[PDB]
Amino acid sequence: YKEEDSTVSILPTSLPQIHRANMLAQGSPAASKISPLVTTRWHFGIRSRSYPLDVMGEIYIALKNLGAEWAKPSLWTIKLRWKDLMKMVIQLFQNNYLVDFKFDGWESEMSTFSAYPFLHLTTKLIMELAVNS
Amino acid sequence: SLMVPVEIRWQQGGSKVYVTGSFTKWRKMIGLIPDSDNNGSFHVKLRLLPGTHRFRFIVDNELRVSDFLPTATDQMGNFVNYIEVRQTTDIPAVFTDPSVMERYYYTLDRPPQLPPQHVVLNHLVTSSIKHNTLCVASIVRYKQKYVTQILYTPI
Amino acid sequence: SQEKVSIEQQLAVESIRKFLNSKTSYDVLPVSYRLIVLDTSLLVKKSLNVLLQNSIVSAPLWDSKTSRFAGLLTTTDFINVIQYYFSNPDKFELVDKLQLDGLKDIERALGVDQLDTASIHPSRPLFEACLKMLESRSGRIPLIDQREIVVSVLTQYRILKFVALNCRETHFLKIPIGDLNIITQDNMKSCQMTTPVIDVIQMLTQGRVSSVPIIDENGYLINVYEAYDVLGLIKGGIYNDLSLSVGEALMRRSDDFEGVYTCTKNDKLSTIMDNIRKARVHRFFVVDDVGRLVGVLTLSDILKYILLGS
Repeated sequence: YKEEDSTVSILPTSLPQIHRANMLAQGSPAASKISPLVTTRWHFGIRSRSYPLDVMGEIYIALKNLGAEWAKPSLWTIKLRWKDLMKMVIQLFQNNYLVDFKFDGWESEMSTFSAYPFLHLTTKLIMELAVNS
Repeated sequence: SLMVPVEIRWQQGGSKVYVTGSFTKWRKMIGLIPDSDNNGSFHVKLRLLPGTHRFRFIVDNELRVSDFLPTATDQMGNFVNYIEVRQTTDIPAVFTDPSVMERYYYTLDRPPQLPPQHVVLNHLVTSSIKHNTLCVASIVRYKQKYVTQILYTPI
Repeated sequence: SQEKVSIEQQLAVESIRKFLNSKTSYDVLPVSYRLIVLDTSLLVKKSLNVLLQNSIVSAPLWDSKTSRFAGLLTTTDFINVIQYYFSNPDKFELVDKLQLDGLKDIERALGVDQLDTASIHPSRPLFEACLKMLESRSGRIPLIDQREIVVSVLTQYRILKFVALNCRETHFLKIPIGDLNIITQDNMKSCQMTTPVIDVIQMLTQGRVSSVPIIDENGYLINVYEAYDVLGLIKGGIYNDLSLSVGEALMRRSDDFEGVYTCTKNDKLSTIMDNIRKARVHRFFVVDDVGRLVGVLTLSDILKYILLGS
């Protein structure tokens, strides 16, 4: 604590405990029952400790049903187009695996302008997976 | 040992100029030498580590932030200068038909490595579904600064 | 000498103005920060969780049906809800299942609907951002760049905290605050500890103010009920505590609450700015010599003084 000719300060009767104490000393039935109020882990893409085929499959499954479309492969990379058409790219990584979702443009920075749209469709795609499994 | 050469400059007056910032823990200045040619300007060559470095100048004992340099606030609110230092609808059967899958495992028991991975993101960052709601986010760039956009959506 | 202090203050002030006219909101943002946006479909009581959970008091809303910024979720939003269910009981389900989309519905319904959602581009000068905020009593403005996108939300507090931390000229604002006609006086509702919370909450709405001081029979300032206290009052769906007295309600306040700040007519903006830098202050209740409520000094009042003068 340090302050000179100042006259700015914290009103002592507003400190939680003190006011709590005074409320109790006044003896209000409700007061004795009232308690003070009390109170992430970001991860890259999506993790899954299951076979990379059953993962890759459910992704395509969930997709087709959401209206999305993908390119002809020949792999663990999906180059999709969703809908202007939004481009997106899915990658599988290595057991234990991670699925990466990356925004990739539009058709029919710009990335920045398409921050929510992207996150929205990726949200829908996750919930679709969830229900399936 | 791979620190990239960066040059910091000052052009707004003074006789004695110094720099300090994150790359010094803000506890030690590095002097800036006068511009052999241009007068009123100083500079200095340092080899910072890759990434973002925050800094300010000490011009004749006064603390200053260059107006001709990118500026930003700290978490607290400390105004500073900074510089970023750099380096078909048909599901393929192999994922559906079990017959084509058992053939996979046959040739297999007879995906790529997740690369170590700011300037290298615009992907998807997810978190553990806490309540009836889902937490999703993506790192976006706006001019020379970065925003982590987090979207909260009800399942 | 007064006049020497006056000249030192007017200079210091013009300087701060020259600062705010030269930098953009963009210039003042961190090199890397985070924005929390909430889907319009999200459940209002559920959005109350996310706010407290991430220790934030507002968040921009995004309408997925229209792929657009839907406005700012703040505290007034929740207060409206409280007055609704209060004057319309037996409609709990309409409140318990209410979404952010329906928020505008209730507001524009029973009760005056604040249909205004300011915004400004990130490249406009910071001084211009403070002016737009000086309208919206929210004292916060979202930086929007079209296609639309929210770069960040700017608060009066972050600004005042930026000046006090980076503008030495704050040390030179020694004119006693009473000499600066900035203190808000008459027309400020107050209440007593025994006063029912809904009536206080009601006062919050009406007078369109963020906090209501609590005094005693005489006029001694005992504590204060802030619109903010409303969130914790209904954490994950509450209506019980809606029958308590302010006094009892205030007991839900967290053990980490910093407390109410006061000062006097003789305090200086130098000192005030000093305290804004050291803590999350949002107002200074002006008490007299013995501690009787005289007025209030808002961040708005202060910000308004620094830009347009007394």
